[PDB]
Amino acid sequence: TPLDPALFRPDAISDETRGINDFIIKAFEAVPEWWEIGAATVREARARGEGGFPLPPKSERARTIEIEGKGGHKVPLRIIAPESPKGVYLHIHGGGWVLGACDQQDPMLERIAQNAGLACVSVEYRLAPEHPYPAGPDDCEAAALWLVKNAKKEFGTEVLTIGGESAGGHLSAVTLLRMRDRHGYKGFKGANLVFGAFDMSMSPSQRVFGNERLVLRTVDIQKFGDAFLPNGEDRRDPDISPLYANLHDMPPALFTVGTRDALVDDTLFMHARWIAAGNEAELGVFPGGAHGFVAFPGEIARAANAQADAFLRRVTGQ
Amino acid sequence: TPLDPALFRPDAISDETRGINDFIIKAFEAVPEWWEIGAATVREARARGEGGFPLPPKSERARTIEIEGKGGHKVPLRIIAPESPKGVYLHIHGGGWVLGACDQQDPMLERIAQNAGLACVSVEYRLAPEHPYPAGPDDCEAAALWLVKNAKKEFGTEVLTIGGESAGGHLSAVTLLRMRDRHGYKGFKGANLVFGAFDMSMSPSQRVFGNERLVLRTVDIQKFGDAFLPNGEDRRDPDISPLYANLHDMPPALFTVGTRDALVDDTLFMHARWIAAGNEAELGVFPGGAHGFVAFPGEIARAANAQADAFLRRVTGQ
Repeated sequence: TPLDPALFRPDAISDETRGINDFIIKAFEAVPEWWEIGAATVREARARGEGGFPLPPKSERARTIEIEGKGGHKVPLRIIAPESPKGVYLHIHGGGWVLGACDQQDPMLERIAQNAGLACVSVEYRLAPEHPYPAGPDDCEAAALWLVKNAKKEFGTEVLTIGGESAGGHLSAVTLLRMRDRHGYKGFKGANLVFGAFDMSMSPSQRVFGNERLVLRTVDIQKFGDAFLPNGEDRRDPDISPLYANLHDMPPALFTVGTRDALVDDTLFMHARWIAAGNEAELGVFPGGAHGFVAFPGEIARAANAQADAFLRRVTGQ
Repeated sequence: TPLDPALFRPDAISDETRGINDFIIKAFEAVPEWWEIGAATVREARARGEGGFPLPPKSERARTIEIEGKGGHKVPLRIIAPESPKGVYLHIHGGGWVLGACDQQDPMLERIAQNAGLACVSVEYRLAPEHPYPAGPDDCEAAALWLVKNAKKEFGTEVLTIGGESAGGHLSAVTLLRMRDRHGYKGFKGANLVFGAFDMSMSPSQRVFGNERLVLRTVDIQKFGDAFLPNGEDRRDPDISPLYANLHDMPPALFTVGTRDALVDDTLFMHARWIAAGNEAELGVFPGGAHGFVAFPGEIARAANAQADAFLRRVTGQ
């Protein structure tokens, strides 16, 4: 069982992981906070490669299309695809519903296209605080509906998967439930849910992680959530917190999390409810992993990304 | 692996278990609501085997003592003990903090005394709504302190375990945390947590179970909680909801639950956090089991009780 308590004890963490985490904490002791200087200001700087983590290099083979969003705006979709796709991976980026972009993780999309043979489609959904809930989910639902309708003609295949990191793992679960409830679609083959947020009312580990700046502090969660949900929304509503939804008829899922993530309980709890609803689920727990650990160098990141590639192969008939 | 989705699907439930559950619903439907005829009235009904559960015959070996409680009242303890005990089982009965008694489960105490060789001590704690929080926990804490101090003299051993059902599983966890935090005691060998309640803010499964009267309905959980917590208490406080506490340095635990229990998420979530804190935990999931299923005949009850007996033997060195 992936729920081995030894994985959660200090001696399970490698010296490599400890060192990576220490550098990350010390690096961001001065990175200004977006709620102090402005979300758009932080966004523009990050897109230029200023501040924050390194900006991953973009792929030359990426192409962009636009689809119609609810209310008449355009929702861009970024496509990185092999010659003869074996399926599609609908990817939703993270960033607390406030930051990030569809073009800030091309190496990961290239990895999945190469190692699982999938056409990758990453969604440029609207961001808070400018566009709070339900704008983000509305755009991800529009992308999933577009893919259900157009995947065969665009990619030659109707084998679909979904996934994303942190807020993107949240939005992946919200989208799966909306496709089932609003459209009667239950045909996704798998969900790659990478340290997702599933309880917007704050699970136990979120509340006590504290404010040591290992990627995601308790205060970060609070500020992101307030930007996404500024209007007195019920934070246990199932469209806001998928942990509270009825999870019947969901696809097989892979849940990935590190043991030093404020969102550890979100993954463990969502994994439990996914199984309790009769769905297949795989769990990968990585000792010492920070929130966001899959983007860093080192062994636990490599192993977690390899587990994701193997899962995506398995659910797409490979 | 106990966390197998197949156990949660309808075809895993045996005909025997389905027939048991049908009778159980009809038996509970014949009982008036305690908030409509009085808690005292239902306590009396429950004591005559007319409150849904069967009448449990009392043991001839049982003896009762009284210890000093916080504030001067007396807390009765019911003792069923073999001649040369291998340890002690501190037992805390269930009943939604409102119902039940120390003398309504003698067959279970006799089973543990005989099969695990433990002296059993069952706590007669004060009940809501007349004595709301923290009266019940205060009495369980007093019992545990008395047992640590007096176990060697009374029973010839200092090997201790703790356990209980439903609200009794809640109180067992509350007691373990108080003993660690206030009293420095980390000596319990094991915790037998039988379908416990651990989140008084109501976990997802509690909210959606509904009001078909398979032992414990959503409405029952709501009414029990309000009687126990009538003074505006924060229901995510860690002394009220152990799911929110820091779980370091806890004993090995056995978590038992049936798949048709409103409290299924409480067990799965508490199990997850128990392991995530670096503690040993064992999980038993029983297909089709109602809340309270161990009290009713049939294979799954026998199997679950056998798993508890084996756990208690293991943690006491046998």
